[PDB]
Amino acid sequence: KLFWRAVVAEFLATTLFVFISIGSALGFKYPVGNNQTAVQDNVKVSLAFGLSIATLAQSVGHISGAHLNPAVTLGLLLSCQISIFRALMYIIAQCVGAIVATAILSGITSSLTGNSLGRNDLADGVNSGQGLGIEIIGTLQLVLCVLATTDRRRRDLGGSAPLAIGLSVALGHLLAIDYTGCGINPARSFGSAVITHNFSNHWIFWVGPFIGGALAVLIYDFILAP
Amino acid sequence: KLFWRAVVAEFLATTLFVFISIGSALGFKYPVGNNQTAVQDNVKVSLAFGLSIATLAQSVGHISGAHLNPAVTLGLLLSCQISIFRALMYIIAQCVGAIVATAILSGITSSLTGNSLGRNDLADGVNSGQGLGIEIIGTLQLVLCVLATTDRRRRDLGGSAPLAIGLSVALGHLLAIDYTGCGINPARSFGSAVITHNFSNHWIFWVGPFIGGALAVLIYDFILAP
Amino acid sequence: KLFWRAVVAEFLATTLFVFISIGSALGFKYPVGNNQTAVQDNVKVSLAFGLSIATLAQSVGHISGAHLNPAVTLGLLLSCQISIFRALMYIIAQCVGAIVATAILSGITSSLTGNSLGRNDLADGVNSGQGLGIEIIGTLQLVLCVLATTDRRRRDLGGSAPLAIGLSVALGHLLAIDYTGCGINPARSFGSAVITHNFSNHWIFWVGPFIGGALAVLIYDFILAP
Amino acid sequence: KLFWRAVVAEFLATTLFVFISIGSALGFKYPVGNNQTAVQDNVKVSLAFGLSIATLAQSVGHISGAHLNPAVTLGLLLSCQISIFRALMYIIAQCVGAIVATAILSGITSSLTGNSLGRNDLADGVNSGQGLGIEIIGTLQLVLCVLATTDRRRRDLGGSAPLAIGLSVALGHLLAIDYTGCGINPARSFGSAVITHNFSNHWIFWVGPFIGGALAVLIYDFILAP
Repeated sequence: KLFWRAVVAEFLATTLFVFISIGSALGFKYPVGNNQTAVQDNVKVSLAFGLSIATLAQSVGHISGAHLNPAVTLGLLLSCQISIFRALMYIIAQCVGAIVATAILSGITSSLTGNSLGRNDLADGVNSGQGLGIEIIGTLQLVLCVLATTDRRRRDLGGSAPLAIGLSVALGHLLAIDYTGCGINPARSFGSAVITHNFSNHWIFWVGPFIGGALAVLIYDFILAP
Repeated sequence: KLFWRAVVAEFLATTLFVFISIGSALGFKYPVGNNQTAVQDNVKVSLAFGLSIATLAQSVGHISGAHLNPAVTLGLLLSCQISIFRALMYIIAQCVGAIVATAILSGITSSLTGNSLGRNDLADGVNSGQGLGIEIIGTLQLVLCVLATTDRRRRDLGGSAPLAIGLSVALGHLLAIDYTGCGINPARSFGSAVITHNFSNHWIFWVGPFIGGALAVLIYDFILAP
Repeated sequence: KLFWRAVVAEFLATTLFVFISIGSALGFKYPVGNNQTAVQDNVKVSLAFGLSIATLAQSVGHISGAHLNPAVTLGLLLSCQISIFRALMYIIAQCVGAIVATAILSGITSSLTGNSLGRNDLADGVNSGQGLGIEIIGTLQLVLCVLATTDRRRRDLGGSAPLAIGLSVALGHLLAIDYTGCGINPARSFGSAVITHNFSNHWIFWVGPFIGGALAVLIYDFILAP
Repeated sequence: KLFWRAVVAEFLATTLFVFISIGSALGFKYPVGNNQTAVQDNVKVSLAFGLSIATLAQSVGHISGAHLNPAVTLGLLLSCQISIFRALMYIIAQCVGAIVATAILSGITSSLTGNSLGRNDLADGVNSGQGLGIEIIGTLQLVLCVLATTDRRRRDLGGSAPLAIGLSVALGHLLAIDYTGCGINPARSFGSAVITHNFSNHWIFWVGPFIGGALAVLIYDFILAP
């Protein structure tokens, strides 16, 4: 029964997550153009995405669904069994949540209109192929810490891990951000794209996190043999 | 006897809280107009409100009154008994403290006068109905974490929760802020309004936190049955 | 023997502390005038003073001298005995350290010269009597948390308190800063003044922290009877 | 067998570290000149280097190789035996990693070209001999905390230390930064220099950390006798 509140636990959560995130960012560009946000001061933006996850993680399901992206899950699968690993649901959740996440935004935020957007949070690029690697190295540590944190002992009473992970993820963004918006999570993309998505990129983004996370568990496995 | 230092514990605290908060914010707009604060760099502002609560929470009453807003309390009530739940006092406290909080400000801060104010920290709006939801989603996690943190085990010797909660609350603000100033707390409103409060808003603000927190404990209850 | 490394432990530490602090701040105003620092972005400045203390506290003497200001110490005295409480040394230390702290600065930092200074970090004021209270409310929580943290259990293996206290102190600054530079510590003043100190203020600053801390332990005592 | 994944553990890690670090920094100066980054808002930059290490440390080898610089290691040696202390490898690692770290950068980041660089992250200087001391005082606490944290008890289940150390190191940067870029680590230098390194400085930088760390363990030893 749990596996189901579990999904919703994330269906919901993730939504809340991406809304805030997309909240603050857009939060900053808005009253009449040229005053503070000609081009918004990046860390707070990082902070929003950053801190967010750790809170939302400290609250939701614990040993089970807490996270909010596909890369983490597979990193997990990687072992001997898919007999119970129907984590593919988690992804569809993480995806559907994102859409009512971006959707609920346009609803309120509906006057943000110069050559108006609330833009593809990511694949925009005044770059070419560089965009690719950057994110793939970042999730590498995220997934890394995500599993590190887990080895012997499970969930908190001192709450370090979540605070940890959250700010860890934050790191991704400080950097992730400029070149092509923050990319450590699949869901974050669809929601943005749902309007007009022009880059073959935002998903070369996905395979990225996977692969970043691919060598991530591969390098975390040989660390010392399970 | 405790229930009473308890109230004062918060009467006082909260006051200290909102003063700092209103301190820094106003802190930034002031020497002669056009120099740094044409429109103040938002996160530190978030930081003040943000960090503040966690300190003030780590210090005051522990199992009992530590918090500083009405939404948290009801989230608590929600169970089977008001036989001892005269938490309505806590609210009047949280309200009275706020007034000597804003009051003590005008006393010192008394030269901040262009078309001078120390403004309705919140309901200002270059928006319409959007303002409503935004805050209602934010307190959702605050109250969420506030109760999550509490389930089995009570108060700290490793002090995570408070540090947690504080920065959690901080999240609310990073975002909460731009559209219509930070709104996760009833008290924060009166104190600001005490001068000239023009919006039917700042309290549609209250019912908001409640309702955000309303579905908040409702969703935290079905999480797994008490 | 310990009481002595203890003092030096702080003699030294505090020095290191105030140097960094005075480091970053001055750090920001310097290459040729009008480019980034017309008037330096305040939180990092807060961060330096802020984070600093928590590190330096996590490292130095533990049950004993860790702190770096006079207000904390007296808050401590307040009990029944000065038979062993010759904490007045600690102050002279905290004072002497500050001078080689500011001194060692002028040595390196020696080209920072427009109408050049590395100014009275604090009492400057485009204000009058407001400056007074502001800091007195801030140390109130610092001292508060400083003692809260201590009640039943002593020093860390999970290291929360220091991280706590540090960022707690940080709070003071975010706000403390603008009106008249950050004021939660006696030492910080002398070192700055050692050159040309014009305000009857910077020490009405001292009596402030004391008194802030005075009612601080008085309110922390009645909290629940020792 | 461990001593070897150990080195790679750092060979790799450190690389990841310096890339992000050099990532964000460069991250900020780039789209067409005069828009936000005329001269980049320093703390986030601090954050990247800052938070980074704590994550990467929370994930890699634990009792053993976690760190990412030469100063920490010797501080360690300092005791009675080099029979097993072939930590000189660690340095060559920390050095080689840095080069594929800066290298992999130029590969992606390859359009950042005004009078283009991705500059000597450090020894630049509109100063003379001041540059020298500044960093030597900073690592003093880093190494300090690095060893403090270690005394009686080893590695985390509450994860404080790493979070600690990371932000501790962050402190170095907030300040370290302006005068001559952040300097608390040997590796960080080579990678930058690998192109065109003009200062006798960046290594007077090394002897610095050592010596900062030299008196660092000397002062941490007399603290209380091993």
